Amino acid sequence: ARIAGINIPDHKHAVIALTSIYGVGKTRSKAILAAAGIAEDVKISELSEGQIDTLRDEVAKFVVEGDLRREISMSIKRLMDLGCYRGLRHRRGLPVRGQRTKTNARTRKGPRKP
Amino acid sequence: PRRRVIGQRKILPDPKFGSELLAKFVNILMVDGKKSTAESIVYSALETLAQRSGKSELEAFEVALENVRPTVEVKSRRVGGSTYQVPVEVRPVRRNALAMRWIVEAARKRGDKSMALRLANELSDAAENKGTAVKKREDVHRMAEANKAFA
Amino acid sequence: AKQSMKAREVKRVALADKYFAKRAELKAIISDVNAASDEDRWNAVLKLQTLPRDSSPSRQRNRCRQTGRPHGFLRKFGLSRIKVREAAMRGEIPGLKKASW
Amino acid sequence: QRIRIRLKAFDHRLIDQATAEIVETAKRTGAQVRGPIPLPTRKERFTVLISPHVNKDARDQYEIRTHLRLVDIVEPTEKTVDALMRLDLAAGVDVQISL
Amino acid sequence: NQYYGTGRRKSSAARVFIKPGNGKIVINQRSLEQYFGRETARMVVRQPLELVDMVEKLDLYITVKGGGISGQAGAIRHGITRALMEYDESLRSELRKAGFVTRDARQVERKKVGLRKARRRPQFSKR
Amino acid sequence: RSLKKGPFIDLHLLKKVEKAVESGDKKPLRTWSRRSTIFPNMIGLTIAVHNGRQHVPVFVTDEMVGHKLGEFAPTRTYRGHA
RNA sequence: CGGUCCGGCCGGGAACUCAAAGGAGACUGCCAGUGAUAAACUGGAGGAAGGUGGGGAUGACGUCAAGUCAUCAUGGCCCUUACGACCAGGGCUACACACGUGCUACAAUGGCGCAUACAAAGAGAAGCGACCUCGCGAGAGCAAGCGGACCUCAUAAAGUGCGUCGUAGUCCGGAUUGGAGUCUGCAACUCGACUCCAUGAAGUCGGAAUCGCUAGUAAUCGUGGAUCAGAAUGCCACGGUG
Ligand SMILES: [K+]
Ligand SMILES: [K+]
Ligand SMILES: [K+]
Ligand SMILES: [K+]
Ligand SMILES: [K+]
Ligand SMILES: [K+]
Ligand SMILES: [K+]
Ligand SMILES: [K+]
Ligand SMILES: [K+]
Ligand SMILES: [Mg+2]
Ligand SMILES: [Mg+2]
Ligand SMILES: [Mg+2]
Ligand SMILES: [Mg+2]
Ligand SMILES: [Mg+2]
Ligand SMILES: [Mg+2]
Ligand SMILES: [Mg+2]
Ligand SMILES: [Mg+2]
Ligand SMILES: [Mg+2]
Ligand SMILES: [Mg+2]
Ligand SMILES: [Mg+2]
Ligand SMILES: [Mg+2]
Repeated sequence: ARIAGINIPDHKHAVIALTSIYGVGKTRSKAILAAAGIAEDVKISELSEGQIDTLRDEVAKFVVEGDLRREISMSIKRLMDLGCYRGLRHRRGLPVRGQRTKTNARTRKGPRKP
Repeated sequence: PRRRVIGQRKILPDPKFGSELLAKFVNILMVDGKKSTAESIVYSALETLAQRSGKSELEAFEVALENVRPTVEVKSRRVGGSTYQVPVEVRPVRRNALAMRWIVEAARKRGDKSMALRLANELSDAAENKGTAVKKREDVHRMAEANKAFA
Repeated sequence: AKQSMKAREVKRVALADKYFAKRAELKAIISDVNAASDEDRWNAVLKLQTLPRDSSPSRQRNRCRQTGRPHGFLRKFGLSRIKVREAAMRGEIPGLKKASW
Repeated sequence: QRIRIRLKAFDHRLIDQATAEIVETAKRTGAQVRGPIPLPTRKERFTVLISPHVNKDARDQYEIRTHLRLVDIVEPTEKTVDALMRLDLAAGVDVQISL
Repeated sequence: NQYYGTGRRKSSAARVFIKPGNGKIVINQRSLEQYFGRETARMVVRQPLELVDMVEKLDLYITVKGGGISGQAGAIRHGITRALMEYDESLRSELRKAGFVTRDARQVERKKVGLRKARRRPQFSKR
Repeated sequence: RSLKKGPFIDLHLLKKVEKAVESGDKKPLRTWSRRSTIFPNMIGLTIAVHNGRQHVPVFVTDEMVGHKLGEFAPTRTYRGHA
């Protein structure tokens, strides 16, 4: 079922299938389901079309899609050409939040090099 | 130990059945000191076995167990620059521990959903002479006949 | 331990008990939730820098009494781990003795 | 009206002497003494590096044992409370008076 | 009258009062099944009264504190045995023969210096 | 992050900035206070921030507001390993 | 026993758990056999415990010209407008890489949600901070009690019952990054801890090889303490299952 995230969730429980939307996690999806008066156990199937329709405008109250990717990128690109310390970290590909770089920074520097 | 002639720490029997053999089986199956979880797995799987194989709850466990007990094992001995697999007869108590340990280790490497369902199927086809547990016994016996020259 | 360091610690203690512990009001009762969100709060925050960089009780390293050793301090005796064992052993510390249990 | 007094010492032999001495001193004055009561003893514990340098794995464990006693006098006639102020209590014990 | 017994285990201490009557078991103002959710604890507690088969002829009033479920069940068995002694004193041998008289003196060994646990040492490497 | 109960700038620089605004734009205002935040009153000024051994010049613009002064003056130099 | 608001909470009791002082107890002491009419060995009784009952402290003459002249002391040498002293900022936290020790995982003996049991040992005055109100939360406001078997830290967690997920890079994993915050502290850019929303790397049990452990031990679950304004996955201790 297409939702405001125009991606398509599937035949799982409602509170979990909503998580397939970028920008909606676990608690936020619970809040969405609560405002529409839908139990968290019902699957995405066996939902009346009006129920889906009232779901998808509740999601509209959050900035959650490739638009959210837009501001995420802009916030990083801002730091980038601004030139602050985190700009240098982001441009060099090194950890940004003051972690340890002498060893053990693999998830940020990528796989091992010789 | 070089000199100690060790005794034997006692083991309490089963609560439900009063069996001194299932107490060992629960000990073999338990992990990280969680005795209750192991008892839940063994009990649920045992009763599933009983109703699948007719009746006779714990002697349905015995009939599969008697199908996997080894009678001769192999010991590796280094001669002078070569080593031989001298086959030696198995002690009585060791026969059960070997038979239980193989069943449990085989009842872990399956694709079933639960541990109770996983273990019950192993306990069933072992009584029917199928399963990795009985194959282990066949392999050990086959290995121990090829070296019967060294007995 | 380099008497210069011992001199620094005694100076810091004397400078702390003169200014603060009485001029700690301006960091508590003006950095407080009330209607003083005007210059009343702002000027106190600005004034707190003008005080000497020392006198802040978070700047005394709590050295050993007999040696000025900066590491391995024990508050109950005020000595370092070296001198406590040495003095414990001759019998200078009442009550203290080797523990086995 | 009742006075309650505590005794703290670093060793049990010295606290026993002071306790048995104070307790009988009041009993002479005609009052009835309630106790003594052995309270649980607080044992502090310390571990220290014994080398000046490295060798972390070789340490030493010490302890301070604080023995404690309690006695209650529940009819302090006006000759007992003062009299207690002039007892030859030891040096290694200290007393606490409460009314 | 009532007969008394103190039994104890890892860290628990149980005191047990036996009275003639019918089988009634109360632990800390609760029934036996309401207290011990672990079914082997129930079997442990009952063991002495099934050996000496005075199981339906006695009231048991029991107060337990300290330790965990298996320690408390262990203490109760020891406390029951001692009190059941104070009842008959002639059925001692067979209670001895089952290992119930012995007060299990096992305790958790203290952590030692340089070891991550009582005996587990850290890893050792040559190079 | 510090509290919403006040941002933090030092006095010895707050005096200098407010004394230099009216007198125009001049040679960069030299400072050691890396730890003082940037105010909207600073926009368009040039400040020479310390980095341990020099005073690197930063020209304050609108987007660098709320940031500490220090994070436009790296203290470590690193050009590769081979 | 009586009272009761069902709470040892009241009168009360000194029995019981417990606290902490003083004793008793275990000695191959007794029995049988073996042994050189020995020393000691096996087994049995009794007993809470049996053969050093369990654990600890306790480290002989000496070895490595082992370590420490940066705890301290000290022979010789060296500096004395500096190799001494004061101050701000930085650095010890860098990052192509390699090793050691740990922690968290790869899931169903499990994850998540609700209900619900059972500890021990500790610390506290420039301290521990209750009840109550506010906040989704970290916390904030007011403020009792406690130098403590009395008050606070402080609701143990594995467990247990119900439900759900159904073998999927997943309702596993929680690294990284963006945003928004609290708290300590003159001040969290370099370089703090924690909270909430969002994101969801590698990882599907690990080559040659190698480490610890003989019983309340290994494995596993939590708790406390010292250092300390704040800042442990480390160290030192404690109990649960086993
Ligand atoms: K998502
Ligand atoms: K010298
Ligand atoms: K620095
Ligand atoms: K770093
Ligand atoms: K490693
Ligand atoms: K670690
Ligand atoms: K910082
Ligand atoms: K996931
Ligand atoms: K701290
Ligand atoms: Mg760090
Ligand atoms: Mg400090
Ligand atoms: Mg443990
Ligand atoms: Mg080493
Ligand atoms: Mg008495
Ligand atoms: Mg040398
Ligand atoms: Mg040197
Ligand atoms: Mg370092
Ligand atoms: Mg608390
Ligand atoms: Mg898988
Ligand atoms: Mg864990
Ligand atoms: Mg801890």
